[PDB]
Amino acid sequence: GICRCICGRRICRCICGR
Repeated sequence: GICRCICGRRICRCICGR
């Protein structure tokens, strides 16, 4: 239900688990 947008400079990864 929630996402975690992990970003560095401009690349990001939005991991959505629950």
